[PDB]
This record gives sequence, C-alpha cells and structure tokens, in this order.
Amino acid sequence: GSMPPQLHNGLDFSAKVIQGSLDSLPQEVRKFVEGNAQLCQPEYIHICDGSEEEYGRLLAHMQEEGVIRKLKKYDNCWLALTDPRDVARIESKTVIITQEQRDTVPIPKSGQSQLGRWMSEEDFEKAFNARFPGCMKGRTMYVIPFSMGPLGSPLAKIGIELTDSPYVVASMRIMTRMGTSVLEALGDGEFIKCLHSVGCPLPLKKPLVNNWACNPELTLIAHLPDRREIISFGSGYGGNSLLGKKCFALRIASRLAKEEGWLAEHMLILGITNPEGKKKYLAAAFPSACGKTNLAMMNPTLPGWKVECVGDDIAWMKFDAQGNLRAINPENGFFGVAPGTSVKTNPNAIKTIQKNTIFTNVAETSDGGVYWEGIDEPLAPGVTITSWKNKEWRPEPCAHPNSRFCTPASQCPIIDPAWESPEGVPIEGIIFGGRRPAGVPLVYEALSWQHGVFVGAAMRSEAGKVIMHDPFAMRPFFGYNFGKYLAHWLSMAHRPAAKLPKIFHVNWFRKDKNGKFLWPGFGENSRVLEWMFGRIEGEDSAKLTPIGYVPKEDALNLKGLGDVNVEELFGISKEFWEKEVEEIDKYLEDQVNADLPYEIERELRALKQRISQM
Ligand SMILES: Nc1nc2c(ncn2[C@@H]2O[C@H](COP(=O)(O)OP(=O)(O)OP(=O)(O)O)[C@@H](O)[C@H]2O)c(=O)[nH]1
Ligand SMILES: O=C(O)c1ncccc1S
Ligand SMILES: [Mn+2]
Ligand SMILES: [Mn+2]
Ligand SMILES: [Mn+2]
Ligand code: NA
Repeated sequence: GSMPPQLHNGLDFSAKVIQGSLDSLPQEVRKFVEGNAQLCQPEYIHICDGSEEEYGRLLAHMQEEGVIRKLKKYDNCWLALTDPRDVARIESKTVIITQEQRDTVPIPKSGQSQLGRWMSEEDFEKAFNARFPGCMKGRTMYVIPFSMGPLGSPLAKIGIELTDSPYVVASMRIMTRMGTSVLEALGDGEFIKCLHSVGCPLPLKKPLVNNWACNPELTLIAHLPDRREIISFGSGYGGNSLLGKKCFALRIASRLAKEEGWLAEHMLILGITNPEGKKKYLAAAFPSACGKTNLAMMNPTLPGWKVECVGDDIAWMKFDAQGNLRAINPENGFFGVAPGTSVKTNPNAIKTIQKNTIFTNVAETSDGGVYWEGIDEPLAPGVTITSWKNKEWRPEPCAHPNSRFCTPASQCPIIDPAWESPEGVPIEGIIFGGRRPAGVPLVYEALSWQHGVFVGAAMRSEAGKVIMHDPFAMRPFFGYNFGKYLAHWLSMAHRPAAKLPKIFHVNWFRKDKNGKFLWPGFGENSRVLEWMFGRIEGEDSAKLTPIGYVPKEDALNLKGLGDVNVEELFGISKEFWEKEVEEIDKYLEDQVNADLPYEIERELRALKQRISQM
C-alpha cells in the first residue's frame, strides 16, 4: 500500500519493518498492519513469508530466550510450558459483539444464555481501549498471512493475523497455510482481520511466570462478525491466540456460513474404505474431550477396512451444484490433546508427532522425550521426568490435562489422499455423540433430516458428575443465534438436489453398574462405522426404536467381542428416556425460546410420543 500522508513521522512504519515491505502489501492489508502498529506501538514489524528458514530461526530464537525447549529425542520437536493461569479457553472471557444481543444468542425464557456471550459495541470499545494502546511496546509485531483451507479452494477463506508472539507464528505455520503465497493469492480481496497480543508491553509491569507472556486479568477473546474482525488479548494458549483455530474456524466462519449458504462445524472428517473397495467420507461432531481426534485417526480392528484422516476438529461444508455435501478441513495440522494418547488409543498420532511438532504443557523426559498421563508406556531405568510445571516429577499430573501437540497434517501416515483437494470431499454421514454413562445406546440412526437436526440439538455429555448440554458440539463456538443456526441446518432439506447425509448418534461411554465401560471403543469403533456404512448403502440392517434405528440382532460384527453385553449396551429404558425428553424440553424452551424452529419442537413432541407408547 501507499505511505500514509503525515505532518510528522509517526504514521509511516516502513523504517520498523525487519522482514518484507509495507509497499508490497495489498492496500487494505497495509492499512490494517499500519493502523494497528500505530495503536500497539511495536518496536518492529515482521511480515511473515512462511519459509522454512524463517521458521527455523524463529524457533532457535525462542530456544535462545528459554521460551521453548528443543526435545532432542525427536526430529525438530519443541516444548513450551505456559503460565498455569493460561492453559485453556476461558469461555467467560470469550465474547461476540453485535448491535443486537439476539443476533448473537437467543434471549432465554428464564435463565442466562449458555449458548454464547454477547458484549455490546460500547462495552467492547471501552475494553479495547483499556488493553491495546501501547500493548506491543518493545516487541515485534508479526504479520501472518494465512489461508483457512487449501490455497485457492472455493471453500477457503483468508486471514491476516497480527501478533506479538513468536509461539503463535510458529504454531500458525503448522495449523494454517501461511506466508507469501497467501498474500499473492489474496490480492485486493477480502480477509478476516485478526489482532492478537499477549498484553505484556515492555518494560514488564508484572513478573513473567515460566517465561510465558500473558495477562490473565485482562484476557478477552472478541469476535466482531459485522466488521470481519477477531481481536484477542492476554492469552497465548492456542485456542485463544491461534486465531484460525476456533475464533475464525468456528465463530466467524459459522456466521459467514449462515450468510453464504454453507456450514462451519466442530467436526472431524474421515474417509473409510470397506473390503469391497468402496469409500465413504463421514463427519463427526463430539464435544471437546470426547474423542474426535481418536476417531479421525482410527486404526480399525476389522480386517479389510481402512480409515484415513481429512481433519480432526473443524469441517467447512457446502452443497455443490450437484447436491453433494462437499467438505474441507480448513486447517493444516492437528492441535490435539496429548494426555491419554497412547499406542492403544491413537497409534497413528504416536507416529505423527515425533517430527516437526510443538508440544505445550506436557512433561519432558531426561533424554529429551515427552510424557503424559495415559501414555501407557514405560521409561527405561535411568530416565527421569520434568513435569509441565518445570519441576522434577514422580507418581499432581506430570502434564496439564489440556496439554496438546501441534503437528503437521501432511505427516499423518493415514492422511487422506484428498485431504487438500480444493473441491472438498463428499460427506455421506454425519455423526453426533458425547459421554453418556447411562441410558444412551452405542449407536442409533436418525429417522429423517429433521430428526437428525433435533439429535444434534439434544446432545448432552458428562463434564459428582454433571451431564451438560452441548448442542452440535458447538456450545462454546456458535458465531450467532443458535435458533437461527438450527433453522439454517433445517433449511438444507429445501434445497432441491441436496443429497442429505444420514445422521447417526454414538455413545462410546456407556458404563455398567460397576462403572466399567460396556464397549471397548477405539479401533473397535470400526464395527460401528461398518454398520453406518451399510446403512448409507441402503442395507436392511436396522430395527426401529423410539429413539431411531438401531442395529438388528446380529447386524453388528461382534467377532472378538462375545465378552460384550449387547443387551445392556443397546438397552432403551422408558424411564430414562422420559426423563431425557423432559430435560431436552426444558433446555430448548429456556435456551432457544422464541427462536426455536417449529420442526425442532415437532421432533421433541414426536420423541415424547414414541417414548409414551413404550
Ligand atoms: N472409552 C472410550 N474413550 C475414548 C474413546 N475415544 C476416545 N476416548 C477418550 O476421549 C479422550 C480423548 O479425546 P480428546 O482428544 O480430548 O477429544 P477431542 O474431541 O479431539 O477434543 P478437542 O480436540 O478438544 O476438540 C480420552 O479420555 C480418551 O480415552 C473410545 O472409543 N472409548
Ligand atoms: O476446546 C476445543 O475443542 C479445542 N479443540 C481443538 C484444539 C483446541 C481446542 S481449545
Ligand atoms: Mn475442538
Ligand atoms: Mn482433538
Ligand atoms: Mn422443513
Ligand atoms: Na515457558
């Protein structure tokens, strides 16, 4: 862009650019960079090119400073340990700004909305002014041009993220497609403006904990969809600071999707091939901590079946002119929960993460390896453990429960051959599910599209234990009014040509009276996928129940599993389901209230009626 006029010398930041050129940026990109440089007052501006050289030297620099540590047991892997105050998404500090609250969340009948957190324009302006002015003093502002989705995909969207965090730059290189080719692709087109600061201008006003810059007290993750802006302050945790990951991927994108006729969802996408050489793509929405990444990367136990991964967390889906629901993974890597990852639960992740991977908040072994609860593999005698709190550790956990790996998707040994195809992959089934220790069978199939949207809406999951509502696995992620999101989903049925995928609901987590899992899960979930596959093909493998279709007796391949109690696992109790429908009723009435579509109320009535006839 052109240099700003000025009567002095404070508006043109060209002299502070240490990589790239403001003159070579598209005009609106310059305005965005320079405007926020004027506000935040960085010492330098670094326009990222996405090169390996850039990445390597950035990592070595963070290593110099003791912000990250190299994990010498592996190939170009690194470890970051955070301030324990900055370890996860903070829902109560995550907001969406719109002129009217109702555009962001439905106005609940009696209670406080659980479906979003609206902040008024006025309150945000005040919050912004109390945080950003001068916030990058002494620091580099990195400019990260990135694509969500394969570059030039009709489904891809571009952002520009400004950050003062080299951790964010590195992790964004993994999780998005970033650098100079994106700027060239963008040209004078539209982009999402993403502004991030850790909120710790130099000289530091407060002590740095574990060399991890953050400002917990002023942490605020804001989304301004009508301005195409994401503005995040105070947190370096990836869900808050890698603005592609959730802010763009789900919150802003779900609104774009609403406006433009597509869907942005908290879904893995996998391809599954059967022993007759037929392949189908499925998407699945489970809440956080409910096993999407395991499913997405599944190593199936059934001989002759293959699973390949398109993505593990976000799906952007659009019906094409032929009526196929075409999906892309708009991400470039996996940002996956480390604890519980083992050769038993996710052998393909174990494979993936030993090269070119950044770990955050896991334990470190004395030989430069990684450790966490549930890794389920022993250390040689001699090898010792430093916890994620940077203390010597022996059996508090050694790793934070939301510690994660950040790894390139291209390295997954079962990455799908079409995982970067710009036209996307055709989704033939959508799976919902969560943690239900009681009452909910292993798998059922919705009766219709409308029933299936109700099934998404009615999702609940265990957090004494609390069973929480998490509709579509989107509860913390809706970019706009959920009622209107339901209507948008329902509207897909009225597209002539649309080939509506079959909708299923699974429960890997049903327990017997002793608290033991009824179902072995993991690779054994391939048997559930086989049933779904056949159902999509039209097989006569279902029996009707009040909640939807379930597998016929003998329909599920249980060879290996005579130990498994199909009776308790597929049991449907009138008493449980009477209570279930009442809770769903109460929830939807309060939380969706005047914006609850007729079709969803109708499905509630119908389920009530079917249960009444038991
Ligand atoms: N019993 C059982 N537990 C499973 C299964 N699949 C995954 N899990 C559990 O799910 C948890 C791991 O899931 P996460 O990686 O936290 O889930 P996610 O959906 O990818 O979460 P986000 O990345 O936060 O969106 C661990 O507690 C696993 O043991 C299964 O088939 N059976
Ligand atoms: O909480 C989430 O679902 C999540 N998922 C993937 C990666 C990061 C986060 S914050
Ligand atoms: Mn997630
Ligand atoms: Mn995951
Ligand atoms: Mn309808
Ligand atoms: Na640290």
